[PDB]
Amino acid sequence: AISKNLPILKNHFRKHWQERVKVHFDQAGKKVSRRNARATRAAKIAPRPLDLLRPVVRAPTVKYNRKVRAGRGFTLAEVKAAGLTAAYARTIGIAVDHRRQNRNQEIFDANVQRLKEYQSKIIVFPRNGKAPEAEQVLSAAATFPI
Amino acid sequence: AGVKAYELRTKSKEQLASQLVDLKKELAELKVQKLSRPSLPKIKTVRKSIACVLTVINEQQREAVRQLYKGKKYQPKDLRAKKTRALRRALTKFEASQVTEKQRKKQIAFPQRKYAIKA
Amino acid sequence: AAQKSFRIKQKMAKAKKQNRPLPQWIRLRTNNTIRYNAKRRNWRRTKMNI
Amino acid sequence: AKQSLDVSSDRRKARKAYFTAPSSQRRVLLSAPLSKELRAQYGIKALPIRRDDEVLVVRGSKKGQEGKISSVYRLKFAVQVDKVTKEKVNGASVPINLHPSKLVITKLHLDKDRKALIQRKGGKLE
Amino acid sequence: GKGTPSFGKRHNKSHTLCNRCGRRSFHVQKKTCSSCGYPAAKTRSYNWGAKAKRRHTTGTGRMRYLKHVSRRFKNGFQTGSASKASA
RNA sequence: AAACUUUCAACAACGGAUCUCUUGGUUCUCGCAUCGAUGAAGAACGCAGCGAAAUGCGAUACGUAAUGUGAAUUGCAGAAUUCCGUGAAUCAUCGAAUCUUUGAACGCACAUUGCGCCCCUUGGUAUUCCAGGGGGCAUGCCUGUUUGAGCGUCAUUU
RNA sequence: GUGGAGGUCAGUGACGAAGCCUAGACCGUAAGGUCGGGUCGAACGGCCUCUAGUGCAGAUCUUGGUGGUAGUAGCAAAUAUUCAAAUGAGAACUUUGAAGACUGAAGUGGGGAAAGGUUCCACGUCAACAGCAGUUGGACGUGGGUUAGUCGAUCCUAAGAG
RNA sequence: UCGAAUUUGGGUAUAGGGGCGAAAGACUAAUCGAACCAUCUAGUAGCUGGUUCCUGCCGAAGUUUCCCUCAGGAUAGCAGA
RNA sequence: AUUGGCGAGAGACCGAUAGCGAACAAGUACAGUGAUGGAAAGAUGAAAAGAACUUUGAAAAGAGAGUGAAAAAGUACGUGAAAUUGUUGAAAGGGAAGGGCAUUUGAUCAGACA
RNA sequence: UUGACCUCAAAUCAGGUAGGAGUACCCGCUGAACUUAAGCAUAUCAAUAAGCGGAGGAAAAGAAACCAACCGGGAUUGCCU
Ligand SMILES: [Mg+2]
Ligand SMILES: [Mg+2]
Ligand SMILES: [Mg+2]
Ligand SMILES: [Mg+2]
Ligand SMILES: [Mg+2]
Ligand SMILES: [Mg+2]
Ligand SMILES: [Mg+2]
Ligand SMILES: [Mg+2]
Ligand SMILES: [Mg+2]
Ligand SMILES: [Mg+2]
Ligand SMILES: [Mg+2]
Ligand SMILES: [Mg+2]
Ligand SMILES: [Mg+2]
Ligand SMILES: [Mg+2]
Ligand SMILES: [Mg+2]
Ligand SMILES: [Mg+2]
Ligand SMILES: [Mg+2]
Ligand SMILES: [Mg+2]
Ligand SMILES: [Mg+2]
Ligand SMILES: [Mg+2]
Ligand SMILES: [Mg+2]
Ligand SMILES: [Mg+2]
Ligand SMILES: [Mg+2]
Ligand SMILES: [Mg+2]
Ligand SMILES: [Mg+2]
Ligand SMILES: [Mg+2]
Ligand SMILES: [Mg+2]
Ligand SMILES: [Mg+2]
Ligand SMILES: [Mg+2]
Ligand SMILES: [Mg+2]
Ligand SMILES: [Mg+2]
Ligand SMILES: [Mg+2]
Ligand SMILES: [Mg+2]
Ligand SMILES: [Mg+2]
Ligand SMILES: [Mg+2]
Ligand SMILES: [Mg+2]
Ligand SMILES: [Mg+2]
Ligand SMILES: [Mg+2]
Ligand SMILES: [Mg+2]
Ligand SMILES: [Mg+2]
Ligand SMILES: [Mg+2]
Ligand SMILES: [Mg+2]
Ligand SMILES: [Mg+2]
Ligand SMILES: [Mg+2]
Ligand SMILES: [Mg+2]
Ligand SMILES: [Mg+2]
Ligand SMILES: [Mg+2]
Ligand SMILES: [Mg+2]
Ligand SMILES: [Mg+2]
Ligand SMILES: [Mg+2]
Ligand SMILES: [Mg+2]
Ligand SMILES: [Mg+2]
Ligand SMILES: [Mg+2]
Ligand SMILES: [Mg+2]
Ligand SMILES: [Mg+2]
Ligand SMILES: [Mg+2]
Ligand SMILES: [Mg+2]
Ligand SMILES: [Mg+2]
Ligand SMILES: [Mg+2]
Ligand SMILES: [Mg+2]
Ligand SMILES: [Mg+2]
Ligand SMILES: [Mg+2]
Ligand SMILES: [Mg+2]
Ligand SMILES: [Mg+2]
Ligand SMILES: [Mg+2]
Ligand SMILES: [Mg+2]
Ligand SMILES: [Mg+2]
Ligand SMILES: [Mg+2]
Ligand SMILES: [Mg+2]
Ligand SMILES: [Mg+2]
Ligand SMILES: [Mg+2]
Ligand SMILES: [Mg+2]
Ligand SMILES: [Mg+2]
Ligand SMILES: [Mg+2]
Ligand SMILES: [Mg+2]
Ligand SMILES: [Mg+2]
Ligand SMILES: [Mg+2]
Ligand SMILES: [Mg+2]
Ligand SMILES: [Mg+2]
Ligand SMILES: [Mg+2]
Ligand SMILES: [Mg+2]
Ligand SMILES: [Mg+2]
Ligand SMILES: [Mg+2]
Ligand SMILES: [Mg+2]
Ligand SMILES: [Mg+2]
Ligand SMILES: [Mg+2]
Ligand SMILES: [Mg+2]
Ligand SMILES: [Mg+2]
Ligand SMILES: [Mg+2]
Ligand SMILES: [Mg+2]
Ligand SMILES: [Mg+2]
Ligand SMILES: [Mg+2]
Ligand SMILES: [Mg+2]
Ligand SMILES: [Mg+2]
Ligand SMILES: [Mg+2]
Ligand SMILES: [Mg+2]
Ligand SMILES: [Mg+2]
Ligand SMILES: [Mg+2]
Ligand SMILES: [Mg+2]
Ligand SMILES: [Mg+2]
Ligand SMILES: [Mg+2]
Ligand SMILES: [Mg+2]
Ligand SMILES: [Mg+2]
Ligand SMILES: [Mg+2]
Ligand SMILES: [Mg+2]
Ligand SMILES: [Mg+2]
Ligand SMILES: [Mg+2]
Ligand SMILES: [Mg+2]
Ligand SMILES: [Mg+2]
Ligand SMILES: [Mg+2]
Ligand SMILES: [Mg+2]
Ligand SMILES: [Mg+2]
Ligand SMILES: [Mg+2]
Ligand SMILES: [Mg+2]
Ligand SMILES: [Mg+2]
Ligand SMILES: [Mg+2]
Ligand SMILES: [Mg+2]
Ligand SMILES: [Mg+2]
Ligand SMILES: [Mg+2]
Ligand SMILES: [Mg+2]
Ligand SMILES: [Mg+2]
Ligand SMILES: [Mg+2]
Ligand SMILES: [Mg+2]
Ligand SMILES: [Mg+2]
Ligand SMILES: [Mg+2]
Ligand SMILES: [Mg+2]
Ligand SMILES: [Mg+2]
Ligand SMILES: [Mg+2]
Ligand SMILES: [Mg+2]
Ligand SMILES: [Mg+2]
Ligand SMILES: [Mg+2]
Ligand SMILES: [Mg+2]
Ligand SMILES: [Mg+2]
Ligand SMILES: [Mg+2]
Ligand SMILES: [Mg+2]
Ligand SMILES: [Mg+2]
Ligand SMILES: [Mg+2]
Ligand SMILES: [Mg+2]
Ligand SMILES: [Mg+2]
Ligand SMILES: [Mg+2]
Ligand SMILES: [Mg+2]
Ligand SMILES: [Mg+2]
Ligand SMILES: [Mg+2]
Ligand SMILES: [Mg+2]
Ligand SMILES: [Mg+2]
Ligand SMILES: [Mg+2]
Ligand SMILES: [Mg+2]
Ligand SMILES: [Mg+2]
Ligand SMILES: [Mg+2]
Ligand SMILES: [Mg+2]
Ligand SMILES: [Mg+2]
Ligand SMILES: [Mg+2]
Ligand SMILES: [Mg+2]
Ligand SMILES: [Mg+2]
Ligand SMILES: [Mg+2]
Ligand SMILES: [Mg+2]
Ligand SMILES: [Mg+2]
Ligand SMILES: [Mg+2]
Ligand SMILES: [Mg+2]
Ligand SMILES: [Mg+2]
Ligand SMILES: [Mg+2]
Ligand SMILES: [Mg+2]
Ligand SMILES: [Mg+2]
Ligand SMILES: [Mg+2]
Ligand SMILES: [Zn+2]
Repeated sequence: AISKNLPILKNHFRKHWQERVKVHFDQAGKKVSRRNARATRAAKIAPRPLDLLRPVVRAPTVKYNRKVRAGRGFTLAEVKAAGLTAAYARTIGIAVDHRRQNRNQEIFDANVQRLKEYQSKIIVFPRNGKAPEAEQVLSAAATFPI
Repeated sequence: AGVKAYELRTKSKEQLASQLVDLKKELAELKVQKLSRPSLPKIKTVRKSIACVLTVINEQQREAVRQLYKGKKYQPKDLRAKKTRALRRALTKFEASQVTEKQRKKQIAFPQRKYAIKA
Repeated sequence: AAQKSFRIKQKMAKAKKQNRPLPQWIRLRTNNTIRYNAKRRNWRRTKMNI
Repeated sequence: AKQSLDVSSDRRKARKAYFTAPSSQRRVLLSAPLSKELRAQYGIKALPIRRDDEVLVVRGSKKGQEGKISSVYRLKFAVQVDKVTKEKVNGASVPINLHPSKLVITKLHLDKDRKALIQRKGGKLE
Repeated sequence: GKGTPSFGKRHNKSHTLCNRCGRRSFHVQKKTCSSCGYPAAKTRSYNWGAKAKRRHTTGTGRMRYLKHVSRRFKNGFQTGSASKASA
């Protein structure tokens, strides 16, 4: 089984592979199901906006550090500097990362100003009752693009 | 004809007990006939009636024993809910809603705030 | 055999009772479809294996 | 055009449902249309046939005949009009089996319930 | 002599009826059913015999109790009794 | 020339291709999470006015109670008091019951419808023997109750 | 040339679709196509495309069906039968009577263990079965039948099991 | 051969690279120089057999080289497009 | 994630030797000591209207009749191919038969004249 | 003599829990050979089948003794890569 001037191929089909074939027949299914799942979370979540606020972050390595990219959460430093606590910033749809450390001032001012603008562009309903219906903006990512 | 359930449910515990012996002599006699008569569908109704009295004599002595058990720890297993062998095991809402003293102070102090975006 | 257990004598009793032709009235029922008894057994043709 | 997600146009699913339908379901399947008169008389288009109704065969060979429904033969999906029958060779008589959709209802057999039904559909009555 | 003449001495059962599955697979001297493993607590079964597995799983039988767990669950395991309306 | 053999055709045989069917299968997708010592799954034997089976059920045995429907069931018989009604039905639904002999299967056995023990009760002139009725007695392990063992060991007696 | 799919011919059809038959007609080199008639009874075709579980003479091919063989091989071990009456549509074969024989108590007699499971018995009865027959049967149909303080089991122990 | 290393019933133990064998590779359920059952399994096969419509045009090789190669491959050659 | 379970919507899927082994009293009937193995089998008609009655027959049946739109649908039941068989009709045959080109004879048929 | 303590027992002691089923998917254990390598032992098949234990509606994994080497990222899982 070697003949002609053909490129040597490496078609790994010598285990019982036919046993482990995944046809994504449910691709349209699971998109319909994912859309409905979010339309329920939207409605469960009151006017709250489906996602949390994510920070700016410089991507690692010599290949992606040109770009800037949403990180996990806001570091204890940025949260404080932007004038609120970790414990509370979480209940206000702000993601906080106890693991991220601040070594670059530029990014730091960037995220602290990102927290200013977030606070200035939301409203936090009282604990009481009222619940002054105020209609959900759905993302937040979209609202405060990076 | 045939015996009716809501009509039995008014008779005394011992009227019903005698009704059964009335239907039993009744039945026992029909069976002596059924072997002379080519067919005797009468026997079906008299034997369903026995079943109906018995259900009543039993239904009554049961909701007797429920109530004189109702509202306490421990009552015969067969008056406890059936559900599922594993539903029976599941944690009761109480032992499930439990929260630690420390974490209670947390839910109170920083709870999920109802907020919205726009301005 | 000739001095059996009740379990065996019982199985034979239920056997006997299945060895009967079709009750002919069934042939008349609406949508009836059973023609003959297709599980008929005979002692000298198919042994019942206890 | 079906539109719900809980109707099935599946021709196999249907025929199974019809032939295996339980007695209680066949009662409504065996519906006859009321007669022209009776319809304006009751503000109602048709009704599950029942036994002591009065009917006129408006289809088939026994077109024109009429009579009382003798038995609803739900098992046979067929209703029997006592007055519409076959004689045989040996003189013997035998019901013809008739279908409520090819009959018309001319005089109802009225119950407490039969009326409340006619009113449940939005009718008036005499 | 290994064939027909010797078959005449076949008249002693190696197996009788298996209490747990009524199958005439109950070895007498071994005291154990070759089909279901009685009296071994677990019922005998193998992944190399998928027919014999099908030949016996739940639903090949009355399902005297399991029949109804579905309906009961469907109604949230109702304790009580239905009341009344009219008509 | 028949007979016979052969070939073609018509009509009749044999056989069940073909055509048309389809309450079945196969594959895809969506929704959902519920067996069991509160005895499961499985087995055995039974149960109808007339049933061998399939289905269903358990000595309350093709079913009992309940609820909805609103007049059937139907092969034959049948009841007839059930038709303006706490009411027909081999109906639907099902929340209440019954649920033999078994089965992880639990007093012991079980190629045996074999053999114990306790409690309440009934009859037989009977706490002790026999018989009928009811209710009981498996294993490991956890918490607790009670009763104990050991110079393991502390004190307290005169 | 076939099965299914998009489009189209507002295609064919219970006044007869599909199929099947037909040393009848016609078109094509051919694969095939068209028609007549007969049978039949509910569907079906042309053209442009799409699609594949798409074409059989073979594989000691798979399943089913059928021949020649052939009214043939054969139905010859176990000494043996015969006359009459009765029954019956029908009797070499049933029943009864008569005769001739056999097994010859190491039985072709009288009971049981194992195994069968109703074959036992009666009444009815011959479509299949009993490699001729059948009025007979261990067949078919419908019923009846198995009675225990002392016969067995149950109790005991054996090799052994556990 | 026929009074014993005799025949035989039932019960019981020995199980598959194992048993049992006064030893024949015998016997272990018509299976024995490794039982039966299912599965891995549609095992592999340089070998054998078969491989289904018509017409039209072109149309070969049994030679070279290397091969644990010699009933097979690769390579060139001849062939079509 | 999901060749199990409960409930649903589907398909350029199979169409009774196919599709699951099973569209049916199918994991049945049957085999085996056992583990296991495991079939075949759907379709009268709109409706039984499933053939009264007469006649021959011991009966089964045949022959009339009758039902039906049809018995060229008779519970052997839609259509009912082939191998193979009976009858009738035609024809040929001195150790096979069948085939090619050609024509006589017999049978049969298209078309074209006008 | 009397009362504790420690450790260990017994009850048809009071109340409970475990077994078995199923197993498509999930957590583990255990574990081949056919096969491929044109022979074959490493290798391959395959950390697969068969065997064993244990769960759920999912299981498991999961808030870094992590990735990195950057201007650093920031629980887990899954897809595209
Ligand atoms: Mg090359
Ligand atoms: Mg791969
Ligand atoms: Mg491989
Ligand atoms: Mg999938
Ligand atoms: Mg989805
Ligand atoms: Mg999101
Ligand atoms: Mg940075
Ligand atoms: Mg990067
Ligand atoms: Mg409020
Ligand atoms: Mg439970
Ligand atoms: Mg409890
Ligand atoms: Mg005996
Ligand atoms: Mg068997
Ligand atoms: Mg046996
Ligand atoms: Mg609607
Ligand atoms: Mg409706
Ligand atoms: Mg309506
Ligand atoms: Mg009916
Ligand atoms: Mg009709
Ligand atoms: Mg022999
Ligand atoms: Mg042998
Ligand atoms: Mg033995
Ligand atoms: Mg053992
Ligand atoms: Mg056990
Ligand atoms: Mg078990
Ligand atoms: Mg099981
Ligand atoms: Mg069960
Ligand atoms: Mg409930
Ligand atoms: Mg009402
Ligand atoms: Mg002459
Ligand atoms: Mg021909
Ligand atoms: Mg046929
Ligand atoms: Mg067909
Ligand atoms: Mg049709
Ligand atoms: Mg389908
Ligand atoms: Mg869907
Ligand atoms: Mg019965
Ligand atoms: Mg029934
Ligand atoms: Mg019920
Ligand atoms: Mg009845
Ligand atoms: Mg009444
Ligand atoms: Mg009511
Ligand atoms: Mg009711
Ligand atoms: Mg019902
Ligand atoms: Mg009871
Ligand atoms: Mg029950
Ligand atoms: Mg026990
Ligand atoms: Mg017992
Ligand atoms: Mg004993
Ligand atoms: Mg007393
Ligand atoms: Mg006394
Ligand atoms: Mg007792
Ligand atoms: Mg304790
Ligand atoms: Mg103590
Ligand atoms: Mg086509
Ligand atoms: Mg046809
Ligand atoms: Mg013809
Ligand atoms: Mg011709
Ligand atoms: Mg022509
Ligand atoms: Mg021609
Ligand atoms: Mg032409
Ligand atoms: Mg034609
Ligand atoms: Mg024609
Ligand atoms: Mg035609
Ligand atoms: Mg038709
Ligand atoms: Mg077309
Ligand atoms: Mg094309
Ligand atoms: Mg093919
Ligand atoms: Mg060919
Ligand atoms: Mg061909
Ligand atoms: Mg073919
Ligand atoms: Mg062929
Ligand atoms: Mg051939
Ligand atoms: Mg060929
Ligand atoms: Mg052939
Ligand atoms: Mg022949
Ligand atoms: Mg002859
Ligand atoms: Mg001869
Ligand atoms: Mg001879
Ligand atoms: Mg002789
Ligand atoms: Mg002599
Ligand atoms: Mg005479
Ligand atoms: Mg003779
Ligand atoms: Mg003489
Ligand atoms: Mg004599
Ligand atoms: Mg002599
Ligand atoms: Mg003698
Ligand atoms: Mg002698
Ligand atoms: Mg003798
Ligand atoms: Mg005797
Ligand atoms: Mg016998
Ligand atoms: Mg006798
Ligand atoms: Mg007799
Ligand atoms: Mg005869
Ligand atoms: Mg015989
Ligand atoms: Mg004979
Ligand atoms: Mg004869
Ligand atoms: Mg008999
Ligand atoms: Mg009898
Ligand atoms: Mg004795
Ligand atoms: Mg005893
Ligand atoms: Mg042991
Ligand atoms: Mg060895
Ligand atoms: Mg080996
Ligand atoms: Mg070994
Ligand atoms: Mg053999
Ligand atoms: Mg071996
Ligand atoms: Mg064997
Ligand atoms: Mg192959
Ligand atoms: Mg070679
Ligand atoms: Mg080879
Ligand atoms: Mg060519
Ligand atoms: Mg040339
Ligand atoms: Mg070399
Ligand atoms: Mg060499
Ligand atoms: Mg060769
Ligand atoms: Mg070269
Ligand atoms: Mg060239
Ligand atoms: Mg699925
Ligand atoms: Mg869909
Ligand atoms: Mg579906
Ligand atoms: Mg099939
Ligand atoms: Mg075929
Ligand atoms: Mg096909
Ligand atoms: Mg098959
Ligand atoms: Mg069907
Ligand atoms: Mg079936
Ligand atoms: Mg089996
Ligand atoms: Mg079977
Ligand atoms: Mg059969
Ligand atoms: Mg048909
Ligand atoms: Mg047919
Ligand atoms: Mg029809
Ligand atoms: Mg029909
Ligand atoms: Mg006449
Ligand atoms: Mg006449
Ligand atoms: Mg005739
Ligand atoms: Mg017509
Ligand atoms: Mg016709
Ligand atoms: Mg006729
Ligand atoms: Mg026809
Ligand atoms: Mg007939
Ligand atoms: Mg026909
Ligand atoms: Mg010659
Ligand atoms: Mg010529
Ligand atoms: Mg002219
Ligand atoms: Mg206790
Ligand atoms: Mg388990
Ligand atoms: Mg497992
Ligand atoms: Mg391994
Ligand atoms: Mg392989
Ligand atoms: Mg390799
Ligand atoms: Mg190799
Ligand atoms: Mg090789
Ligand atoms: Mg090798
Ligand atoms: Mg590999
Ligand atoms: Mg490895
Ligand atoms: Mg694999
Ligand atoms: Mg495995
Ligand atoms: Mg969960
Ligand atoms: Mg669960
Ligand atoms: Mg989820
Ligand atoms: Mg940490
Ligand atoms: Mg990460
Ligand atoms: Zn068993």
